[PDB]
Amino acid sequence: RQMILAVGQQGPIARAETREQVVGRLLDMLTNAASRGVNFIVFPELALTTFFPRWHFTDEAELDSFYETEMPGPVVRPLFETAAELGIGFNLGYAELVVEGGVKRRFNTSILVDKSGKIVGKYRKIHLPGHKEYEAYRPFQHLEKRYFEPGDLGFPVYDVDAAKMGMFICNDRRWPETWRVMGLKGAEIICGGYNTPTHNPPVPQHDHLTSFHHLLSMQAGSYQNGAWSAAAGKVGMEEGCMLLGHSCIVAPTGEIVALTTTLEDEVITAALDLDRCRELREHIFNFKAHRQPQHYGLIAEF
Amino acid sequence: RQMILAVGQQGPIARAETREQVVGRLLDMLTNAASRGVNFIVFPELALTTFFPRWHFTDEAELDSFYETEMPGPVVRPLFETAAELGIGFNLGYAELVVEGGVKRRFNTSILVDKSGKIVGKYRKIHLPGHKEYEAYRPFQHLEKRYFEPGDLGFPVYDVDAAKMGMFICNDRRWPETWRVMGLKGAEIICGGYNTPTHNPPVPQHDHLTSFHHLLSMQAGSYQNGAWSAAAGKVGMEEGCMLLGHSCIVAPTGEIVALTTTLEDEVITAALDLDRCRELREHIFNFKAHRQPQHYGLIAEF
Amino acid sequence: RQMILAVGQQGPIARAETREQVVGRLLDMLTNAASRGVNFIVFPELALTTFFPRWHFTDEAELDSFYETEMPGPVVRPLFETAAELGIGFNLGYAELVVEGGVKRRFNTSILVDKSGKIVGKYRKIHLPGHKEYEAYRPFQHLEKRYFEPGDLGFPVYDVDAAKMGMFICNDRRWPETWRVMGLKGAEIICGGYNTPTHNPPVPQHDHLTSFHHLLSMQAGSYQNGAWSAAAGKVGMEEGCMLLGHSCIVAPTGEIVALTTTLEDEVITAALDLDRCRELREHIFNFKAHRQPQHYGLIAEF
Amino acid sequence: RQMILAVGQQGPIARAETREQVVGRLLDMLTNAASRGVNFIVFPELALTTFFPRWHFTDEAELDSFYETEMPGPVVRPLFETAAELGIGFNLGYAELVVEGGVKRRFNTSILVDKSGKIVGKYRKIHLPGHKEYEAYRPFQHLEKRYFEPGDLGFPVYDVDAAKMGMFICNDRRWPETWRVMGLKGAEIICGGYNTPTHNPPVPQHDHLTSFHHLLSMQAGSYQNGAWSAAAGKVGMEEGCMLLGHSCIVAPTGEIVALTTTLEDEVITAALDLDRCRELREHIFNFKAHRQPQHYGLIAEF
Ligand SMILES: [Xe]
Ligand SMILES: [Xe]
Repeated sequence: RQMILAVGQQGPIARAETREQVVGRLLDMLTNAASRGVNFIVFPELALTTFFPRWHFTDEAELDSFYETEMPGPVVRPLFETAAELGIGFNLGYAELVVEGGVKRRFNTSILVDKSGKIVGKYRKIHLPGHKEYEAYRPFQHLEKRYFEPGDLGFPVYDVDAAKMGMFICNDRRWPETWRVMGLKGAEIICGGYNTPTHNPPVPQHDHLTSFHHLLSMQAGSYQNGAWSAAAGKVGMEEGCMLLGHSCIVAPTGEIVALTTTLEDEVITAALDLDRCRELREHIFNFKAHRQPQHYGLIAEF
Repeated sequence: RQMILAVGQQGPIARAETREQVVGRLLDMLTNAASRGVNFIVFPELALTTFFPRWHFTDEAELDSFYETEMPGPVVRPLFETAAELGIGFNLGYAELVVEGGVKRRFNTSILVDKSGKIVGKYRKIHLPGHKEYEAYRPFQHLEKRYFEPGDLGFPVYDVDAAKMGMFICNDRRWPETWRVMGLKGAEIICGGYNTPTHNPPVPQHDHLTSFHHLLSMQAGSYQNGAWSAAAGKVGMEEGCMLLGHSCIVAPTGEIVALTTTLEDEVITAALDLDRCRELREHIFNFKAHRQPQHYGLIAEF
Repeated sequence: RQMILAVGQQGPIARAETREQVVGRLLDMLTNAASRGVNFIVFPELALTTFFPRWHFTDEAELDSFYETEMPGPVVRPLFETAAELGIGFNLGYAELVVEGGVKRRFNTSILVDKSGKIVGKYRKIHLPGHKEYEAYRPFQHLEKRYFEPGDLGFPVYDVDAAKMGMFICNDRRWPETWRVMGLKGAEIICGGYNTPTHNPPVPQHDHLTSFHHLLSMQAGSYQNGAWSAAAGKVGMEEGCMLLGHSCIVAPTGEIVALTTTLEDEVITAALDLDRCRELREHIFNFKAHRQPQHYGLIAEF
Repeated sequence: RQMILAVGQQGPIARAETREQVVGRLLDMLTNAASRGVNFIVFPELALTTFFPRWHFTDEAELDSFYETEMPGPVVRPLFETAAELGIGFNLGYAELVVEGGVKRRFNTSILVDKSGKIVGKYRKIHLPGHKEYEAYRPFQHLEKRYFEPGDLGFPVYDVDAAKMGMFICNDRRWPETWRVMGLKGAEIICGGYNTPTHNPPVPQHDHLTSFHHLLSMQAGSYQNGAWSAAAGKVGMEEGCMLLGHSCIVAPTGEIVALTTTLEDEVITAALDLDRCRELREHIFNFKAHRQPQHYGLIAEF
């Protein structure tokens, strides 16, 4: 019931930095994690490449090179190998390209890999942020709705070694429903990655609130569902776009218990007691005692 | 589209203090609000009496004296008369007793009164915190489940002068569902009152997080639905129980724009621009664009 | 002993925008203040012009036109006349040019004007941020050390109507010495303006902390000296440079009691009770009971 | 220059819990620390016994029994032996009793012990909080001024293995002067321990800000001097008095990087890069470039 959770924040991944170069950066973090008694580490969203949805692509082949067609392929394999021989689980985000009867499905995906190196769960991003068309005035695009489709796995919770773990991806953390669906399935840890620019072209009047909104989302989510949470950023200046840092780990009371302070590759860690979830879920947010779903119907109407 | 919103926090209300004496304290806060240009003021939950759910009543007549059988009665009419003279809307919380079909219904209620002095809408607390039977191992009782039954009006949003306003009551502001049903109805302002002790007998290890949790709830709710909000506390040491202060007014971005600093009757105000809601709702939380209600059905299961 | 204090935040002042146009904006904030019961309003640093220290100047006369030689001149007079007509006091920031003994002295200055329109006191910025020579790596210079010389008035505290008021200017708020010198002179209100860019050329890894460090400074300084404080930003996108919003009013406990949420001209207000300073200064920070100046001599060495 | 720093918070220490028992608890935290790669661990103020200044003592022998006459004694020795075996330095707080020509001196002290087990520095509390004579209404007393005299070593900074470290004890963290004296001496880490009740009898209206004021002091102190910091609480319900938790580690930007979330013995850790102090100290708070001590003379008047 007690474990050490970590977050492996990434600094920038350049457009032509290789997957072999990224994996090497991930392995060094696993190594750092293992010297600090870590048992599970969270890596960022789209952790194997630069954040490619910042450009408008005119070439499908070029677009497809940023997606994984297997997991892991030969180059990502050492990550898996290293993490199991260290006996450390991990959450990895990546772009997923699958071919169904000749039709190409694209997803922004994350997976949970237990301490033995078994993939025990997958999640695909349901809330895809940004815009649809190329928008000339932006200094950088945000075309996730063009490069991915909404996930089709719902928000699942999985058994990973001792814990019940749910996943979120980036913008999903901002929606109370993401958290609540996994809270209703008894997640003890909700975790995921993000790439969050500190400039937003259509509403630049919120730019100086980027960290505030990120942390607000993580603290409320955890508190409302009594779940430990963790958010691992890919951060700093990547291809000219400044990505938010403040990767974090948060208690079931919404307290931030660990926080990064660099914009580089950085491992933060926190001791997690999975029975601490009880302080909320057996008390103020004891859902059978207090929740009232018969009056929340509008939320699930579509 | 622009208004000055206030919160009229109350300091304690002794069990012996009369409704006439309380009403005189509410009047003095409307005079203050008038002096600062206020157009609408939010008063606390159960604002006419001490917080009677802290005791276990055996005398049903004694329990009934804390309820209102009409709104306003004679004792509460001067509040209505003076607010309608000054042109100020208000939100008032009070304990309501209504007989229907052979049942004496008891509800923890709030109403919205417009600047003409008309009662435009009611809400009756849906999430009742605490417990139903006397519990000897707690130092003070929290018998809201025994003295009230959950509201039967859903979470409605009403036009009040120029604004779409929704109400919550106390513990409701902790549940993201509360805010999201009203957000989906296009509430611009969401407001209500509270009595929140700073000591929680069953989980006293969260007592120094009382203010944190209260503010976290208001900030995240406002942010997620792009709504201004306001919470009016009844605060300080009331009958030997300390109630949290930190009454507040919050912008649509989650920023706290006004906060009380005393534990006495105290008026705080803020400038509200109802078009600021679009900064979130036509953008990051543009629901038609990004919300995914098709994957949230677990939230509404009962 | 009780008043309503206001902050008058300015959005951007263009390079071609006139002193007459900038005074009409100030005047509109004064009347918005008067409708909300305000007795004193704080305006930003260098409130009459754009923030000219972002540029390297070659033509002295060109530089000199940004400075005041009189306070007020014919164009700034109506601000003083209207403020005294409404009976509101104000803090105004502006660039001052004084020729004395063959030396052209340039100061970044602020004045207190009481409700009757009397200039009661001046302060000249002591801590000038930035650099003294043009530096090539910045999109905007920060030449305060070239365009100004450090103030020669110390950190004075003045009587202004009922209150003991001290002034700071911009970066001064970051030094605990600023606040403490005024606290040791009894200041009850410490106030001043700022122009703070949300990008810091030499340590851009702290840009997402801009609001955090501005508010941290204001809360700590207030708390430590048991003083109300107020900071008025000149904010938003100015001449290509984005300046931080979050103008604020803070209580003697360090609580933020009012905060701006727009990057445009905006008035915020708060009730101030000059006797609340005692909660801190007769108790935890009772300087005669607890301060130990015998061990602080290194702070004053030079 | 890189290290793993920790805080060993303590849960309650009963009046008759023996030093052997406390030492045993300390040893358990050192094991935990070692498993997380820690190099240095900070323990609380007065970490060997219950917080004995809460009571009125009338017997000298009774008071004396809570003081160390040697450091370490036999019972405390195994803390030093294990720490040194593990290669972990530590900061320990304890009550010091020394007899100088028949006169008893009493200090509330803390020592820095390097990874070899050598005591390399001591500090004695300079700002003793609380009242000087018994005050009947208080539920618990705060008689530090009676049981200790103010320290006589000023605020020293010492070399501890790779690092420059300064100490503070409890209420000392609230005075900007504590932090500034050690920042002016180059401290890279400023650390120390505390016992902070969440109820304050004379000003109970700040009790819901107890965590707020603690963290604010820590964040502000660190940010202004460019130092990593750490505060180690002895927390929870000790002899009927609830002590604040929220032990923390803080970066030189004032960001909290590690926070405790229980009110029991707990170890938190953070990676520290002693070269990070430069982000502030070479730039915004470049003392040589920016500070003006010539106008800070009132701070040192006495
Ligand atoms: Xe929700
Ligand atoms: Xe200071």
